[PDB]
Amino acid sequence: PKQKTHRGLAKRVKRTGGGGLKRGRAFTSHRFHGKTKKQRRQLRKASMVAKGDYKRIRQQLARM
Amino acid sequence: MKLHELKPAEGSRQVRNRVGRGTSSGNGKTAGRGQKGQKARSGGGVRLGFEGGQTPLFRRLPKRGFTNINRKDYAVVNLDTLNRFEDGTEVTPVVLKEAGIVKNEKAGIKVLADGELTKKLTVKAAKFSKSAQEAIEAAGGSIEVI
Amino acid sequence: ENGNDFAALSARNLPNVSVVTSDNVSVLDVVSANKVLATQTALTQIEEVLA
RNA sequence: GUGAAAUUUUAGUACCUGUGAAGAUGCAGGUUACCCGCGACAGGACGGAAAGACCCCAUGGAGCUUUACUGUAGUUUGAUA
RNA sequence: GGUGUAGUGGUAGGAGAGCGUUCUAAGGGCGUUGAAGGUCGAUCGUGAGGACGGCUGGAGCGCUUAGAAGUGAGAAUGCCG
RNA sequence: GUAGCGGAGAAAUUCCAAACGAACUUGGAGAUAGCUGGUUCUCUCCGAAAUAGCUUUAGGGCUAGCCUCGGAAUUGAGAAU
RNA sequence: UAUAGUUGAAGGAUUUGGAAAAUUCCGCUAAAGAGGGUGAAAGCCCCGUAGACGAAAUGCUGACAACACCUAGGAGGAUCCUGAGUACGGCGGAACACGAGAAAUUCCGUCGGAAUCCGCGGGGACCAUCCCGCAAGGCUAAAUACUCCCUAGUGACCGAUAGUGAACCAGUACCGUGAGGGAAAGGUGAAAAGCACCCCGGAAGGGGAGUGAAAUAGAUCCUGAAACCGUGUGCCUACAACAAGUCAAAGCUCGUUAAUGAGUGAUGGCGUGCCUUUUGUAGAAUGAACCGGCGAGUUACGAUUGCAUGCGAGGUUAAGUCGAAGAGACGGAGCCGCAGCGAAAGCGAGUCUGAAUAGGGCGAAUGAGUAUGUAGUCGUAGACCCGAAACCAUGUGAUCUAC
Repeated sequence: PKQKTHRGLAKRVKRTGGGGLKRGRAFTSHRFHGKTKKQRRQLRKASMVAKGDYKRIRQQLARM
Repeated sequence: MKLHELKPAEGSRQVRNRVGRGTSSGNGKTAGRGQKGQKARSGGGVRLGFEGGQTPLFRRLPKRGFTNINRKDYAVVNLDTLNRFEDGTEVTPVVLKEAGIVKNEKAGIKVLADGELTKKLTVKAAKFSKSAQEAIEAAGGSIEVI
Repeated sequence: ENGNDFAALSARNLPNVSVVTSDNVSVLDVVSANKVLATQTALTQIEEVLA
């Protein structure tokens, strides 16, 4: 049959123009009294997926 | 070519690897699998993306956004592609098709200015960026959103 | 060529001979034979379909 | 006269003191010993028979208990036909 | 092709290049003046392996090039004899 | 006559066709087993690990570290004094 | 048209054999050189094949006839009709890819319960407006699924431990109260010509003589491997502690694919099997009595990388139609690539964040793809093979034992 994509990954990630994967950040929904303003200012910028994670993740997102 | 002297091209066919056929081949006795463990069993292995029991990377990250149901995507053609027409032609979505430049015009054509025109066209399309229309009109033609 | 049926009947059954019409030549028919004996009409008909 | 069995890597299958997966017929150094059998005894072959029943594990089972969780047959109480 | 210099222990495992079995196609062959199979020999190659000769045997079988695989056995307290 | 989510028991977890903490037969069924056993031809080149971190994790796994094959790249980035 | 049938071309000698279809000469035939048989391998010997011909009877399928049924316009808009315990709503369940969810639509149980063309339902809670339909009555060919069976065939499918469990009198013998479980076992020769007669012996069996190309092809019958059991001989062996060989070597006995020959060997040096699992094994850790046969990374569909070929800012068709189960043309729905950024509205070689033209993120700046073949890895499927204790759902047992 066909391969099924991981529907939980696809709701969380997107594919950039040179093949990468933009991602959101953690520690960004919850107790902000436990973290500094500089931390929460700098946890507002997106990032990318690392090479260890991508090697193990590649096949689940092949089609979207 | 005669049917008793066939020859494929070099590098085009390779043979095959058969495991479990003696020691000297390199892959007898456990056939490349190492010693014991879950990965040495028939049907052994863990599912894709599994990580032991640590919280998997998809599950620490938050979800994001929504899909719009009235989304419009267009079928860009820039400015070099309008150089393969004669000086004065009235380029249009049916003359773009039937040259194969555009097949599958999603929600209509949109012209983009990247980067250089020298013709006398009169372009008919659904959308124009500010610089596409501009450079089209410098070279000496006209636009009409339709 | 075509409904040249007397010729195809006469040429059957000879153990060195194969018979094909001009709308039904394959790659394997031409490679296996040593020669081709084609009529003038059939030659133009082949030139019409290979174009 | 008739006629099995469990067992079995191949065997021309000694003793002492050592060595060694730390208790050797088979390895070292010695000592003893012509070749082939019969009737008897059980010290060794970690002798044979039974992939330890003792102990721990498998995110194994199964039977049992209850003020462990989540359900339910049965019994009861109200509304409505 | 010559000549120099350097190298060539190996378990898990990666990479290369080959030997042999059965069947398909095309080509060129052998066979009751004896095919396959079996048995013996003091033969050849760096290895898997290849020939030639005797005896047995009685009807089928090699070689070249390409293709396809139920394609190689010493072990599972394996299964049948 | 009483039948397996069952029967029968002067009560022993006792009996229900030489086996009963839940009979026998067929099917789901090639149940599942992070465990144990086995896995069949040849030569040439290279050649590990037995560690860190996280883990209902500790004889399993994942990412890094350590092996092998193919490419790219400015160098004079590597080593030993 | 199905179910019996008819007719159907063309060869002799020679060599080797028991026997030719083989060999060598010289001929003929083909709308027939597909296949099977015959004392070995046949276009021309036999049965057939290509082509031509045929049905008393019964059954099927067409066509055209009869017979049976069914089917008309224009206008009016006074009034009447158009499927009721129904649509629908509350409560409880289920079906829709949709797990109560913001839950439209379709069903079942229970209770409540419309309107009538100035009407009624739907467009995914709900309302208004616009648009598309007219429930609560019935039937209907084809295009799609399957093969116990009959005819005609096909296979880079098996060839007697294979292929059906079963090539043979097989669901048999055998096992169980029963439901149920379930095998082993093919081959003389061209032709039985299958050994008349004699001799030893109760017979079995054997030796002659005969058959036959061959009997060491004699019915336990083609070939006839190994384990295992014997008989005969060249060389060694009764003072010797041996994982059984290997290297050195006198004597004896032979004489080969002819070369730095072959068998045996007193005596001397050295030397703790094979496999598995282990930090580590001769292991007193694990497996194997021996010999033979069988017995384990495969395929389908997807995803990715390397190699190879054709086209190249492009590449390529799917289902389907004609065609020999084929090649070999039609078919452009569709798929990938050619532009990105942003949650989105959107903007575009740029865009998002931002008051910012600042800075920063991701992109551009000549920067190659696509179809197919082949090999390496992965996913879904039993997915390299063998191995539980158990769980569930139909059925069969009180001829033993308990009451």
